[PDB]
Amino acid sequence: ADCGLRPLFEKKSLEDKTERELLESYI
Amino acid sequence: DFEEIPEEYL
Amino acid sequence: IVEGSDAEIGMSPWQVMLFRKSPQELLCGASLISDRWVLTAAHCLLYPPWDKNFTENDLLVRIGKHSRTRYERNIEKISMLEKIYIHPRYNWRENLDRDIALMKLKKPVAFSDYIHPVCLPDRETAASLLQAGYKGRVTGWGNLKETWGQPSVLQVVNLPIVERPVCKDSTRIRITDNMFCAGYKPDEGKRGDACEGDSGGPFVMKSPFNNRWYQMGIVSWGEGCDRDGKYGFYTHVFRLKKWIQKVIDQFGE
Ligand SMILES: *P(=O)(O)[C@@H](CCCOC)NC(=O)[C@@H]1CCCN1C(=O)[C@H](NC(=O)OCc1ccccc1)C(c1ccccc1)c1ccccc1
Repeated sequence: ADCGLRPLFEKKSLEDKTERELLESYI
Repeated sequence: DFEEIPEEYL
Repeated sequence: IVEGSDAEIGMSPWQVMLFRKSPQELLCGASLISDRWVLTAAHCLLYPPWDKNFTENDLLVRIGKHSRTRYERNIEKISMLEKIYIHPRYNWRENLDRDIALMKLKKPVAFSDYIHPVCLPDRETAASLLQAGYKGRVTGWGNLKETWGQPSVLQVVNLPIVERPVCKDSTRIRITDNMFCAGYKPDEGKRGDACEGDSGGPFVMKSPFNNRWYQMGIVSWGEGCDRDGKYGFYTHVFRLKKWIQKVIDQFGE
């Protein structure tokens, strides 16, 4: 529903320190 | 090593 | 988790600790998939070779935690189990095929900044993200080393999914389609693995299409921790989703 959207990160549009590593590996 | 938890849960 | 890092606060709000009531200790990881259902590895609850066979009353679920050992007053929520459900074709005798279980909570847990459910993948999610080289994230309070320490706080490590032939060639265990393996190769110069006590926790990925986190795997097994040329193996959540669906619509929220 709201699954998978973190209150302290996606909900406030803040990124955590290593999620960019994941997104750089996707393609 | 684990801190005591309230007895309501045990 | 070997060679990871301390989680940030609220980084993995679906993280659940399975906690043994007596003796008081960490039993495994787990994840929050709704306000009344928790996902884990079957072998956290049932594993005859080790004389493990927990009933509902033997454990508690601790949600919203960060510190491993401290009682995080006003942050964590401690929940009792209503009923445990193990996959009926879980193979504990040989290779932990279908290593998956659900636990229904006695009461709904309230969501907060620290407590929030992860998504479960649909077929397209799995097809697009479960590819060799794509990285997922594993989290847990398990051992920091194969043999020694223990962490103060939740640990995190990002690891790439490994080609199926490379997984198979690393092990003597029979690998099935219900499993996938992840970790760096020796030549890659990066390290990291799950270790004892991390089982049951989640391997998650963040879809670049909808910006949501999905739980693609469950920490299941590995030959030691962070050994060169070995890889961790995870239950493939999408392959077991029909079973998940069936128990939740027959019994749950
Ligand atoms: P979980 O209970 O935290 C998790 C540990 C994964 C992290 O890496 C160890 N799962 C396991 O420990 C499962 C539960 C049954 C044993 N099993 C294993 O993963 C076996 N691993 C093994 O014995 O490694 C030695 C070890 C492990 C941890 C710490 C120190 C030493 C695994 C296996 C055994 C033997 C050869 C290859 C693999 C296994 C897999 C499937 C069925 C049985 C045993």
